[PDB]
Amino acid sequence: QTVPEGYQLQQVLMMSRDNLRAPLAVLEQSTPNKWPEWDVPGGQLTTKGGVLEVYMGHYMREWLAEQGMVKSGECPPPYTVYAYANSLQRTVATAQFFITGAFPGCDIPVHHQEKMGTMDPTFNPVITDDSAAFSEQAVAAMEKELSKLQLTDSYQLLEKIVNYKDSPACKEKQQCSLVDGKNTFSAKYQQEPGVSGPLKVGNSLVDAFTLQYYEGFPMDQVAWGEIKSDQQWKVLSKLKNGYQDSLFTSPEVARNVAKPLVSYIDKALVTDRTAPKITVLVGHDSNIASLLTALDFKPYQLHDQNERTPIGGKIVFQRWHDSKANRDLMKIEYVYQSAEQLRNADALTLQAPAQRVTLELSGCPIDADGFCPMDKFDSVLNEAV
Amino acid sequence: VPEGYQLQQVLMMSRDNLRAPLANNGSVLEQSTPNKWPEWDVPGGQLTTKGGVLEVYMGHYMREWLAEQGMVKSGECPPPYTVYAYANSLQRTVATAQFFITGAFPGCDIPVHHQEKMGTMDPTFNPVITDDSAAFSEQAVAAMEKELSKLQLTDSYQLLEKIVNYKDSPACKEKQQCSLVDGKNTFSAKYQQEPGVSGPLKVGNSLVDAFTLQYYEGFPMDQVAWGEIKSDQQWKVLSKLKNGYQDSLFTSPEVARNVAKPLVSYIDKALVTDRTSAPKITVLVGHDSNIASLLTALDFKPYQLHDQNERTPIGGKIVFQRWHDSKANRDLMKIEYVYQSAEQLRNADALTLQAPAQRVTLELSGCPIDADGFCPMDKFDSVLNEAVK
Ligand SMILES: [Zn+2]
Repeated sequence: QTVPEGYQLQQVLMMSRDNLRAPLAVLEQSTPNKWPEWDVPGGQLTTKGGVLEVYMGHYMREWLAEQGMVKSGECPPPYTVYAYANSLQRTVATAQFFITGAFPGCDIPVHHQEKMGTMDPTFNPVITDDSAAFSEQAVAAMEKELSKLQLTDSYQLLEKIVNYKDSPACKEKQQCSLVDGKNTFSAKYQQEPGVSGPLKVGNSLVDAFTLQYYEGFPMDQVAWGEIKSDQQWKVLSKLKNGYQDSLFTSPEVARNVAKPLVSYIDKALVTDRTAPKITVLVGHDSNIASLLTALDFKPYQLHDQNERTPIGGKIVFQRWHDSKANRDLMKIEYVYQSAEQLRNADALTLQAPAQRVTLELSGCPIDADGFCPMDKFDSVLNEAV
Repeated sequence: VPEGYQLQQVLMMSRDNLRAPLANNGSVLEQSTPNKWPEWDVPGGQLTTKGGVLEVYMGHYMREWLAEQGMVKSGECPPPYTVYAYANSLQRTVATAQFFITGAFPGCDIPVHHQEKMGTMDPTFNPVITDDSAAFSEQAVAAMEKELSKLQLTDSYQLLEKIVNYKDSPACKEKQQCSLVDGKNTFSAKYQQEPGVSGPLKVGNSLVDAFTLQYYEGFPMDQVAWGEIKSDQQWKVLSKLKNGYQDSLFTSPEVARNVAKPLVSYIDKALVTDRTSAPKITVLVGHDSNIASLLTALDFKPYQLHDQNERTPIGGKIVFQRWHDSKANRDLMKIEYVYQSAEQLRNADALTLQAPAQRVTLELSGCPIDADGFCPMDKFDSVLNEAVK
């Protein structure tokens, strides 16, 4: 929040993911209960998700205006803001809501490749190394990452919540447990790192419950009212976070699958002394997770949030101009909404701000004010490519 | 919807959503009271973020309703030239259109059309007088004075003076006007300008409009008119000024039929056409003046919105619907006012088919409505073609 004297914000790039969506229904076979209905088809952005993106867009507009990047009440000059989303409905819609919330009444288009419904290679977290050595090390890293996690209590709580014993996947079986199930990881070329087993089942169930919570469903219709404490949410979130960490937090997988994004960021921020002053990239949680590991971010902890890359969350890269020393500096923040802010659709203003956490690259150590030298930042980006 | 009816074309007449009041130093709002107006997150005259959110909810509801009637396939973007969005070239109207379109068709490439000169009025949405004859100006002012004479606003003026502390206001400290009950109103009906009024009518309308917008924005109750509005009857008494302001300016048939002539002309062209590659869904975003003049020009029957103290509310939209009777091979017209209640506006409630927006079936005097809210298409175009003439 503190800006040293003489510092002028010059450039900003935001790495974002799709907002609150309808789950793509594992969900039916894992429970006898009836899942509550959604207003939108599965995989599409919900109206609440668009509203949450609008609020975040307005806050980002207020913050940018406070730092002199754009003038509040006037549309920025043409080509000042560049919005780029993956060619999926939820990513394009997320970008549209954010841009309209940030610059209502301006003519700022959301760029995307023509083939809608297909992944854009820039946002496609697929493996591009076809060598056998890569796949062996990648799978080993995923299993090593999963080995650190203790998910037995999470599986037990999930089985109790969904009544797993009476589910279609359990009939004809005397004992039916996800605790003893085996997880098999995959690291195939031109495909995303995946996993089969109880990890995927638990991730899908807890993700569905998380989306129900943020959507604003009555509490008795969120996991059928079975989640009764914050600790239970924390125990269940281990499954979602463990799924994400195993697949995209291993450094071997992350440096390969996130290569197009790091290349785009290095091109758009470092070797871009030309022009886009505000860049908004709308991808997926996988892109953010792999990017965080690829750039060797230090570990961080979000407040009032049990996810690592939650909806509405954005990684804001900020190039600042130190006027006294005539040098550029880099400051990176995670600007996100708390669980309460998401569920309640709280308005975000400078007085009632979104949550902010200063991030740090292992290669770009931050000072007491969260800034690090721009040359070390470009060095890290060039070493990652 | 009777069996065999297929919705073929839809035009929605809308206004700008919740905006920030213009309360600078020289403003009517500042001069009318000594109290401090609560500050807004947006510059004056700009659309508020909550207002955009309200349009988003209304946009999603309209998408759900349109899908329910088979106009568009839910979750899929309509063909390119299917949706045409056209707004007045102002920030609040264009932003309102952008929020509605994104809420209705998230992820589609549907642009909001507007003339290039932003900050200036679009002739289609500009309710200015296009008749330069003096006789027209004479009759226009006479009709406005006659319409206002019918209204009883004494209790409204007194309550407003008490609420705003008008006696200690700048408009009385330095301008020598100090009462809204005894104040004089002067109407204007000049060529190439909007019908206007000066006096307590304009002051009261601006003050009550600010209080209503404060309510919809979600300000704490003590910051809505400084906490002085304490009952729904007081809201009704204050709303009398706003309704009287709108009626005096735009309920004269001559003035309304003239200032709204470009808008009625567009609606008649965009609705009666069954042409190839024509837009099936039209969204026109103007101002409450446009809706008021349109209501009088087409000779709408009186209507009552419920759970709403306004006649042309912020979120409300007039949805013209051309339906095709497949059994009888005839076209029919059904007009509805789709709006949000005051609670829905203030609370920013989501609008779904399960929890819908408010709907009221409207009726044209020249197109009598049947038991199902439909009227024949030929009578509707007849009314429209006579109004454009
Ligand atoms: Zn570089």
